[PDB]
Amino acid sequence: FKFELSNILKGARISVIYSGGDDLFLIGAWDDVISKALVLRKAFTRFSAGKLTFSAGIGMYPVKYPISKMASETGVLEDLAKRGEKNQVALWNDSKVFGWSQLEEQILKEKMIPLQEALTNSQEHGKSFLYKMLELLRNEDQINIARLAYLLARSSLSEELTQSIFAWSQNKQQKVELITAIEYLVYQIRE
Amino acid sequence: YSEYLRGEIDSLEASKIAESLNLGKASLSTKVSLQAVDHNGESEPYSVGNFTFYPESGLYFLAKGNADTIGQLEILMHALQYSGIGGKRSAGYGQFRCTIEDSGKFDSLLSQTGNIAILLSSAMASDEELVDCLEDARYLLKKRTGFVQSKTYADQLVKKKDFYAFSAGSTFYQKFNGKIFDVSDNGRHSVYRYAKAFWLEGKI
Amino acid sequence: NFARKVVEENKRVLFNGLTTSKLRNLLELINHVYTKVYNSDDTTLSEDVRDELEYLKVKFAYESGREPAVRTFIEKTYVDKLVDVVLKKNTKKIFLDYCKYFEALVAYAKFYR
Amino acid sequence: NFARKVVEENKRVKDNRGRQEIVLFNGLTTSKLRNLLELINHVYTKVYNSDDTTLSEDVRDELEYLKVKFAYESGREPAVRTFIEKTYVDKLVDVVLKKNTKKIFLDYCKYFEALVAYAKFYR
Amino acid sequence: MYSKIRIVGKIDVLTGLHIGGGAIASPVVRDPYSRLPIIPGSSIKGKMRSLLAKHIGDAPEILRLFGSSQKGAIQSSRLQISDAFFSKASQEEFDKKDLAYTETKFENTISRLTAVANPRQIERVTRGASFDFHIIYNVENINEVMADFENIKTAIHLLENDYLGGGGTRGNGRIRFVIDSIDTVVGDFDSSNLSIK
Amino acid sequence: MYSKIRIVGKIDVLTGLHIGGSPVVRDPYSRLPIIPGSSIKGKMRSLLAKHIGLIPGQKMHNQDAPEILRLFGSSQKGAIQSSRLQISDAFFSKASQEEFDKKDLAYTETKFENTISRLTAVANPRQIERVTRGASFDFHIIYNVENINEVMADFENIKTAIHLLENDYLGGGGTRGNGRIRFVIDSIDTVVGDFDSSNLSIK
Amino acid sequence: YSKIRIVGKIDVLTGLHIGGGSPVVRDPYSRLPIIPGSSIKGKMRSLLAKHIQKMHNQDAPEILRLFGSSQKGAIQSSRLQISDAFFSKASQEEFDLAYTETKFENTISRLTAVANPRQIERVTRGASFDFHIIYNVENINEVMADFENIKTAIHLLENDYLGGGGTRGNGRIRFVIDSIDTVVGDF
RNA sequence: ACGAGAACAUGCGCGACAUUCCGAA
Ligand SMILES: [Mg+2]
Repeated sequence: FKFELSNILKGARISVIYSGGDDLFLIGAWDDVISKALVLRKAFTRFSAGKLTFSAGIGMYPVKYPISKMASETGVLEDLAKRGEKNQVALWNDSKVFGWSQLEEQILKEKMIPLQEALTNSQEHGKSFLYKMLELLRNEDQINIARLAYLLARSSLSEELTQSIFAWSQNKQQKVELITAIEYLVYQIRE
Repeated sequence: YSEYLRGEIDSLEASKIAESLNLGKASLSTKVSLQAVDHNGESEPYSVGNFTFYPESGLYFLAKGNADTIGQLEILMHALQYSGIGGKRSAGYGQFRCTIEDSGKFDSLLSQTGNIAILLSSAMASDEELVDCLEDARYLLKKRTGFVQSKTYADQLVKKKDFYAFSAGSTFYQKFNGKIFDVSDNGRHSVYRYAKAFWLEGKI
Repeated sequence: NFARKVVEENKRVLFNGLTTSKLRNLLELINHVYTKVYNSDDTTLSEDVRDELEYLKVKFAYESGREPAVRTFIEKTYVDKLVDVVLKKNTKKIFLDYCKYFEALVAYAKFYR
Repeated sequence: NFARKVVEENKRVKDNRGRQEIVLFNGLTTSKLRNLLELINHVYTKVYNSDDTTLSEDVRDELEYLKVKFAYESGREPAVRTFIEKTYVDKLVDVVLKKNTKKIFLDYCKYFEALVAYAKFYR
Repeated sequence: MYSKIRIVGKIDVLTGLHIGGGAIASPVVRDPYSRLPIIPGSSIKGKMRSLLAKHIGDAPEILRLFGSSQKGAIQSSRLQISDAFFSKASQEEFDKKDLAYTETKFENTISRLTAVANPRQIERVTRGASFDFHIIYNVENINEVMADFENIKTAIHLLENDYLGGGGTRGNGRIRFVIDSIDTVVGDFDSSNLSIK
Repeated sequence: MYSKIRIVGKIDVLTGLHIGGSPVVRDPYSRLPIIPGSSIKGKMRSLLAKHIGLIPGQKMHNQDAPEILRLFGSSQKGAIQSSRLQISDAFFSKASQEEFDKKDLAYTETKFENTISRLTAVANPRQIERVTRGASFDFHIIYNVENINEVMADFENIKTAIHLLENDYLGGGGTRGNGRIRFVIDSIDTVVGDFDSSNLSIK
Repeated sequence: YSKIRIVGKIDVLTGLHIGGGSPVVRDPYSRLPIIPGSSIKGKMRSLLAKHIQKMHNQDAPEILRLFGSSQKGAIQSSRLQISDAFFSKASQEEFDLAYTETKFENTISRLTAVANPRQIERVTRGASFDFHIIYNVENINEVMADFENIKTAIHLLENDYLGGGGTRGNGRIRFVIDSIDTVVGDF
């Protein structure tokens, strides 16, 4: 905790408020924070030989946000992650408590990367189209699934990608991952 | 409750109880102040931390006293529904409706006798009772602070004297009767801090 | 759903070569009648709306006669029989359900293209 | 509309030299009916332009010419005569003249369009 | 002795209302639990205070109405304006017609130099919506009730001719007040003669 | 003593009006075509700025003439000027709705265009939604009387803006024959205050 | 910045045909045929560009100056605004004779000589449309030259057709200018 | 005599710029 964290977090916009005992408090750029949280999980799995697991809470706040509120809400997220198997990471709210491999692979390496690569070609980066996808995904109507299918048809992107997105939205526990990936991409392309 | 006092609540049961509370959602509303804009200035945002209750959730409490005190509290609560409790009452917070009734479910517990006493309110005893009521006690000191909300206490708004009170849930083997302390510092009127003890007896 | 099943069954070219340009007239008539119903606040379809639905049915027949792809679309999707059902029940909810069914049909047809 | 049964009765199937023609009558050619169809087209375009709730006198004169053309077409081919007999177009033009209203004329035009549309669909 | 008058009613959204506050471009403020659009009581209080300050012109009457923290003359706020929540009748009406509670408005900004339109998305509350508003007037002095209520009437008139949130100079936030009831809930004061709007 | 002047009236469409939202903007509640007040305010401000005079190398709307900043508002730090003109959304009028229900119009039309390449001469087709010519919209404007002495002059400016808008379009591609409109003012009355607005006019 | 209005008449010498999605373009409100301003603007722009590229936004500088340009970094406002030409009320009263007539073309093939008849709806000759054009004075000095170009375009449009198949006798028109006045400004 | 009292998430901002429903008989 007191030595290896500096080596792990190398080359990231991150300040370590504390690191000792078994707890850890980091504040930085949100994308850097999530990437280094995944890297820390991997390095901790390597260090403890798989015998020890840790849970995490990641909050995203504006600058000038109350620091006490930041700490309290991130602690609430962490305590949310410490439930049941308690080997989880909470992301930005109580409805995004994922597993570590689920967040790294099933959310970022599987859903966010293909969509980001496809939407980089778009002139507007797909901000409005991603907003429409979020609007359609939040609702839970079958006719709205039809609207989502029409939007994917009119997206003018890879057909296999539209099929994958439609399947992901159809499946529960994969629609939450899809929504998280869409929101992460929206945050990445913004001002 | 009693099962917890007898030690028959497991750690998993404690976690289930903790997650079974369905009070509500705490949020932070960001507001702005445009008063400086009209004076060639800038807007000043601020934050108000609110808590909204679920449709059938709320806050209850127990009142003890004679018939006259109970009736006066009925009128006071009826007016307090529209006065509001908490922070920005005049800015759209703290409005509620209250119902006052009997409590058989709580009279079953308040008639219970035991070897330990549990505080149901933030209380503290005078020195004479504090001499003998603190043995084998398990408590939690809370620092009661704040500004005096009054239009006649002084010219400008000032804080009241720092107070320290035992928390709710503190267990004592001696039941102390608290009082209403004065946290006023040479003001026009005496600012009161209620620290009387509402007790719940139990078996450990 | 049913629209997904029928569009998948007719997918190979969809509905023997159906496109949105073939359907555009029926879509325009359907959304015009839909907006006229939407503006009104009544549980029952009015008389002029009933006559407009009869006109929509005859337009369905005319488009089926004109094009083979439109004809097989109408035959497979039961849209004319659904219009008859809406006329028989004369309920705004049933008409809105039929409009949603048609919209889902068009959306899925565009999706599998 | 109720033109479905009329067109169903008026619909027949022809076969010759291994070729199966789905035509209601032998003489029910699209142009032969289309002459009167375009006469009614002129009539109802004039009605649309006028935008009056009553059937105009000039529309009434073109309509009388329409009845003359109906008799002309009945004389021209027995198939058109039998179609007109089955559909009773003469009774509809008579009611259109008598009640003398735009809505009745529009309903009759829609019914006749329904007849021709069902005929085309059954082909 | 001490009186409190309850003024309940409806705020009808004449034009799309945007009060700032998943990922949505310029989202509106919402109830944390029901995720329903709301009109914060602070917004209404501040807008009416600004309109009344423009009308009268802080002035003493503004201090009586909306309270003051000024040193020496600490005034209690006579008006407690609660948050306006999405009406239940409007909720049922919007559940019918399959209409969402909030709409997305697309706007341009044409540059004065390159003549290039920058797009921008905002969120508004749909024009058919209504909000249940609840106000408590505290009678700290009985002699100023008429003056306070005529000031409230002037503020409500100005607000009905003004907007309530967002950019209303570009056709947003127009609202109308319908006063369902004005009844004295606390005390003996007779509010039958009193009226707002 | 605050004064608000209420100018109500009709915007009568002369050529098909297309304000994008190629569909047009519609009020979600009534599903009728709408004219956003942002469009009207922006077009009026742009026309008035061009007519009065545009500073060379101008980049922000806050660098407009003092009259434009006085009327349509400025957001420059320190010199924050509140906009006197509040242009509301123009909703599809009920009279036009009744007139369109007769003769069975759909409140809207689809116009078919094509783009012909200079070399290949290939006409790529397209469709744009427009508001029918006979349609009318209820326009509502609120003028905030902040300075008395600058009321009349300000109204003159507004009049000029209207005189530029009647000779211009309102949305979509009006250089190709869209968005042409006419303003007919039903009333100009002092809705709030004691101001005398009888002599004021913008057309 | 002055707005000059050109108001006049376009009288068709042959069958005017604009192929609205063979029907002709009609105003939904009045059910009368109209000449879209987009058609006129495109015809004048094409003829003037021919008299004077893949992107269609390159053209020649006078073309972008007059009819507008969406060039990246060189967005030029269009000084010419061509509005929809609506059927004249005087011509409508003169016809009150259908406004539009159908023309039949056999379209015989070459090798097999098999006719494939078709019908095209075209406005009858002698019909008139009131046309309205707006010119914005962006620069005072160039206006003369701009109007010169405009005149040339008009001449070309009088020698050419407008909409439909003009190589077979469609779309021929004539321009009668009524007045050219500075409606807005002091020009 | 309620960590309380005062505090508008608000000011500026056109969904707009170029586009022949055209070649063919
Ligand atoms: Mg720890």
